[PDB]
Amino acid sequence: SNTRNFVLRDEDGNEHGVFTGKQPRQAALKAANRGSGTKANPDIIRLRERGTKKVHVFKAWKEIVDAPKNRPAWMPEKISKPFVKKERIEKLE
Repeated sequence: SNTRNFVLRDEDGNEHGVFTGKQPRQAALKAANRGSGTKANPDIIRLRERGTKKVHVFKAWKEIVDAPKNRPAWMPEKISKPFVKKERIEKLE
């Protein structure tokens, strides 16, 4: 199985995210849809975690963006959905 945990705080601060995502990019667009971006109170920042290799730089809101190299065979971010503005990401392999 493959699951990566990440930590961040929304409400216009960073981005709310404190849990594990099976896919870093594919779950990136899916995650904001529900909890990675409140939209009424979300933000853009490097969602990282120290100690281990965990760093995702993106922005998570609720609006129609473009699938930022999420490679999600289920659904990309090219659609009316949670906005996800990409930025360099680095995580534990």
